[PDB]
Amino acid sequence: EYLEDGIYGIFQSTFLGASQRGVGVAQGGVFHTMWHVTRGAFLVRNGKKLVPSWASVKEDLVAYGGSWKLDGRWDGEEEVQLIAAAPGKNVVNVQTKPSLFKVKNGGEIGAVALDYPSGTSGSPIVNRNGEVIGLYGNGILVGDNSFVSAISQT
Amino acid sequence: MDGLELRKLGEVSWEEEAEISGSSARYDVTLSEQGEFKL
Repeated sequence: EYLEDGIYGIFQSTFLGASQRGVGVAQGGVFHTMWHVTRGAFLVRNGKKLVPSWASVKEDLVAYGGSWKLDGRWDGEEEVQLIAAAPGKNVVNVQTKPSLFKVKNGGEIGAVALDYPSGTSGSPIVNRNGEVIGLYGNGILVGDNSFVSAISQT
Repeated sequence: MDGLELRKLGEVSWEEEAEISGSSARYDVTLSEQGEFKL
């Protein structure tokens, strides 16, 4: 009834089967994932139905079953780690020196240059202490067409 | 087939031996109100 803390995969069921559409993180009784992964669709856990409790389209984040409980924030110089729950692949941790997105008429936010499939969207990015700094899956394509994601946090 | 189902695949942690990859660079981008990022 309380979702065990950890990384969960989002699975959608079609007439062609089950596919991992994305991932989220459970912490403190609430499920956190990227808004574009679910767009507010409800989840099910062992017959327990979860509905979105908060969402922000511009941050591309949505939470289920309570308020946003991920408190980690990037310091600006720590090496970061991406736990990548790619569809059909074993969970792997990848560490990187972060990139940066300078938004016009705004502020700085960190970014990670690691290219992972759709369905890895919502994977956690964490600092050396193991607290969650942001989620993965919202970013840009650069000149070589690789994907670069932002460390999406509230 | 009306909603999405959750499956646990692992737990959030920092692995000390984790493989390092990626490249560090600075990009200035625009952000729309719909959460879209563009260069």
